[PDB]
Amino acid sequence: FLKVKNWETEVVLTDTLHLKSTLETGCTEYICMGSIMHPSQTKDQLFPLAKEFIDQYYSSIKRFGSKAHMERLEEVNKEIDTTSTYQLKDTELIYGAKHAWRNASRCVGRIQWSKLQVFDARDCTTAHGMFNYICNHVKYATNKGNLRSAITIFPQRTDGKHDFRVWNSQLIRYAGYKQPDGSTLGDPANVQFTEICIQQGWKPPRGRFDVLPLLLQANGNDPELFQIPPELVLEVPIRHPKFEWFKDLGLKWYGLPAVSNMLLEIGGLEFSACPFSGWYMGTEIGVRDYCDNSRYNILEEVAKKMNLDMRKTSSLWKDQALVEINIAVLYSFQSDKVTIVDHHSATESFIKHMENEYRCRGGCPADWVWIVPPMSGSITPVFHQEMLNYRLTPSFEYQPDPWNTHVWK
Amino acid sequence: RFLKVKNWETEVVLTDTLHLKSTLETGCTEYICMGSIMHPSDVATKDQLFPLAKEFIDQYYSSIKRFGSKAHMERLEEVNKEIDTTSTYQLKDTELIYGAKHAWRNASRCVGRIQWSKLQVFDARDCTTAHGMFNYICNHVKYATNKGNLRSAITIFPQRTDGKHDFRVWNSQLIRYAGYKQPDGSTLGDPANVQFTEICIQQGWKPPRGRFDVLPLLLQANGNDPELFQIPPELVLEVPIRHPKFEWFKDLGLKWYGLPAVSNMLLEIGGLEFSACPFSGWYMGTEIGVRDYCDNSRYNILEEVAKKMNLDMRKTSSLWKDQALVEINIAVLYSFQSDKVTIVDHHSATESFIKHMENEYRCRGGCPADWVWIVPPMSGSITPVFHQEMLNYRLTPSFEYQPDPWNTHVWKLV
Ligand code: HEM
Ligand code: HEM
Ligand SMILES: Cc1cc(N)nc(COc2cc(CCN3CCC(F)CC3)cc(F)c2F)c1
Ligand SMILES: Cc1cc(N)nc(COc2cc(CCN3CCC(F)CC3)cc(F)c2F)c1
Ligand SMILES: C[C@H](O)[C@H](O)[C@H]1CNc2nc(N)[nH]c(=O)c2N1
Ligand SMILES: C[C@H](O)[C@H](O)[C@H]1CNc2nc(N)[nH]c(=O)c2N1
Ligand SMILES: [Zn+2]
Repeated sequence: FLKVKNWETEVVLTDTLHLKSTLETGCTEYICMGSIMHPSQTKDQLFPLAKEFIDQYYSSIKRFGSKAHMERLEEVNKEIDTTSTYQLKDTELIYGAKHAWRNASRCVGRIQWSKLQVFDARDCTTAHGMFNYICNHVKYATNKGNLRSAITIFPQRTDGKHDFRVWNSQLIRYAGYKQPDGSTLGDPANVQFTEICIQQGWKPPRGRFDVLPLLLQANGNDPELFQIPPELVLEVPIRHPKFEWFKDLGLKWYGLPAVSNMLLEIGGLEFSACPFSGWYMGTEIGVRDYCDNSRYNILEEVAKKMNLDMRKTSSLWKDQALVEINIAVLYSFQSDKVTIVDHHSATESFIKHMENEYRCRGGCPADWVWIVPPMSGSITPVFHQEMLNYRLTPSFEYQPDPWNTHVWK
Repeated sequence: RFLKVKNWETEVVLTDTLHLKSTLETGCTEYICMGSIMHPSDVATKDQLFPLAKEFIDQYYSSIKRFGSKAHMERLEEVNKEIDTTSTYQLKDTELIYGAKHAWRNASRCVGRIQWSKLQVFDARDCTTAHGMFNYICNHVKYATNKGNLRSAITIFPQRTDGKHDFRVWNSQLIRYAGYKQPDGSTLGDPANVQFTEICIQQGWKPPRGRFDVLPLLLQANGNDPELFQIPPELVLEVPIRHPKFEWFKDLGLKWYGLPAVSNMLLEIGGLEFSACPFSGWYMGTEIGVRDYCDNSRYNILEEVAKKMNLDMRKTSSLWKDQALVEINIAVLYSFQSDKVTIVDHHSATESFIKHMENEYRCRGGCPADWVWIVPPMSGSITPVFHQEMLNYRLTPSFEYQPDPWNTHVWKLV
């Protein structure tokens, strides 16, 4: 029983959902870690986590206690006694993936949480199979431009030495090349991964927007390279609806944001390979990818073309050029009928999602630090929205980058 | 135990040991974070005050490289007898200056704390009446304003005693504009201040009923009914907002006061509560151009600005709001600079806060900071603080929120 207030509306929501959290958020009563990106770090161990999810699943359909429930427990309980684990019924698999997304406190997009396509890839055994499932995921999810949310779930962690992992952080990312002069070409955030792919035999075309290969690890084996068919990689070239010099900037971005490095936790099961894809919020590309200094850093480039007074910072030349960039992104995706959402709509829809969640569910964990868009913050409704943040399962956790943890054969 | 924060833009990692000294609660639990809650949550006894006083005194003497000295020991025994015989005690002036400066230094929600040690402290603890308060504040204002070359300052009034004799500035900030609800539901002036404007009008304030009326001060000395005073207009520095490019922007008739001066907060030093402690600095541009002008519960001018910018306001995705926001904040920054009124843009101010924070880690072992507030409310991630992990914890001496006096004051006359 905890209240959260919206200061712009004076609307007030009561939160009971948080009482059903059990994972430490990293904060204590003495020190908040709300801006820390990574705050926290057998039989009588896995069955509790399994028992809880199944209990939770049958509650979402009122079969709480019914003989299937009581039997599912014993079925799961004895699978652990022999096979040291258990497998999720298809329904449970789809419920858990939709509910890791429902519980993603950092995701502004969760108004769509129940509209999730779940591709079960738990029979997969090789990287070539991993490539096939992902190729199908990307095609389905891209859908000619009318994007659809989707997750593909590979076999669960079995012993750690047989993890399925997508080594790319995202299914679709541009390469990053260290330069002779010491600078960088392409996406700098990816230089390390690009160098891994080159070391692994990828032939870099050494351009600004080179689509990285899929680096796929199945059953703990060494990873393997695959080039996604380019006809599956929808890209949008960035032009501006006013500045006709903007296309001259040579900018483009891919259309499909697809997170492949996170871990999906259902009932004590760890799916170390579970790429999930949505559609972009415009700011992600226009603010973070294009303007972050550690990224494509086009701010200075745009202002030069914009005539702005880059003398002093109080001219706000960065802010002005920033807005124009994000106009050009939103307008380029919509000109190509590729799904995209601006931060105004997306935050507005998230306010409504919060209302919905407090009403039907009694709460909705949200990370204000991540929900508020990286530009124009206070002119969006989530800025004025108090948010409780807490960790419900099923969930997407982070996990160590595989190369830091993989013994090569 | 240490604690690491990383800057994700520069990969610099800092180590926080200073959190170990925090005491009051963040509001968070081990299972829930309240980091974005604005206010998570009669007077102390002898048995409470002793360890609070000894703690602050230990820290003051540890600050002046005099920990354990006889001055320190004598002071502790002096402070102890006072609490034992008077149930409270009185800060020396050095201790008040130190206490005020370190309450600003400990203010996690404040991005300007690089300036924390250049703070003019006005000891107003000899004040007994509201007229006396008005005189101390007038002096504060004139001093801080300095004909535009603003100087940080705090005026500190008698500490709380039993809780029934509090000093209070009912004004939330010393200089703010009146707001008037109209019969038709529209609001004239600043909508934020409409409840407070009514309170003044009830107390006898005759309101100009304009868009930019300076509210009277409403000053409460020693638990008594509060009393109204007009700040002398010559003492209220105001800036006409104009745009360097848009020659029509002056036609919006926007203006704002130069001195931001918070006066509803409670300054806590050594367990002593200074319920009236107006402090003042200089503005960051976004505070006026983003929150004051563009918040929808505020002056709410984006529409009208976009109109005259000929912006496609049909769909949000045109980013007409974002476009007009930048131009407003260009106008505010350009206007204060044109009249040589101290103001700081959000880039400069955040770049400086990163320097402060890093310096604070080196010399002090940490710097409690509230990311939700530190990040400017526009262009968040193109400012270095957005990529900067921060630890929030409450160090004392501290600035604290306190109940609005009109929700707690039992009136007296007729
Ligand atoms: C459909 C439209 C969607 C939109 C507009 C959207 C938007 C966003 C944005 C803007 C972020 C933060 C951006 C960043 O920091 O990189 C985020 C985070 C996240 N989203 Fe969504 N999302 C969408 C769909 C999905 C889907 C389909 C899932 C599937 C589970 C999902 C789960 C998550 C998770 C787990 C995070 C946190 C990622 C992290 O910690 O880095 N979202 N979302
Ligand atoms: C010297 C220049 C200063 C600058 C540029 C500055 C900037 C800011 C800004 C932008 C905020 C956010 C408040 C809001 O959004 O309403 C803030 C908060 C705050 N500042 Fe500073 N400030 C300055 C001086 C001071 C001084 C002199 C003190 C006290 C001695 C102080 C104590 C605080 C406190 C306690 C808060 C929290 C306000 C609250 O919680 O409502 N600041 N500051
Ligand atoms: C499901 C979904 C929908 C949506 N609309 N967006 C996303 C997020 O996808 C991405 C995020 C990033 C930034 C990652 N950033 C850097 C530090 C760490 F790597 C984590 C934070 C780059 C990128 F290329 C992306 F595709 C996911
Ligand atoms: C010393 C100092 C320096 C500085 N640069 N800024 C400040 C902050 O002072 C102010 C803040 C506001 C907004 C109040 N804000 C709104 C949400 C709720 F009402 C909580 C409070 C209006 C105003 F007129 C101010 F002066 C103080
Ligand atoms: C709900 C949220 O805490 C609230 O809108 C906060 C967010 N961050 C802020 N940051 C600053 N500087 N000033 C504010 O008033 C706020 N408001
Ligand atoms: C330090 C800070 O926690 C970090 O930079 C966060 C802030 N908020 C964010 N919000 C979003 N949406 N995405 C991010 O990557 C981040 N980064
Ligand atoms: Zn917290």
